[PDB]
Amino acid sequence: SMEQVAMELRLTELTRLLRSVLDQLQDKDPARIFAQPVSLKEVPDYLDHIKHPMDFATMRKRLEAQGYKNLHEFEEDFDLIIDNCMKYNARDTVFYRAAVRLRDQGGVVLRQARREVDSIG
Repeated sequence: SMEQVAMELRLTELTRLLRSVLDQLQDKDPARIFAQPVSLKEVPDYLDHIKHPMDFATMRKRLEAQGYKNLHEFEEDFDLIIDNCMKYNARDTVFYRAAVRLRDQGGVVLRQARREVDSIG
């Protein structure tokens, strides 16, 4: 149906915007602390601590299968990256502080992305 097609065109355009939102968020992580999943080989206890791991590569996989239906879903995954890190790592660590900075800076990008997704529909 043409209705199905138009919905698919909207999903695709959301996907394009989210790809750019993701590149912008990831630039706020020059150290690449959040680029890849936490290794279970190097933090064998990780899953006893953190129930839903998230990282930018996993987000990128989901994005390229057009797996985000809306901005809310994508923000949930970004927030897990931050929130997971701030729970697992202590306040005085380079990791925790990289999460604080990503959150603060990412907040700017997401404030406008939310307007663009509303605005462009």
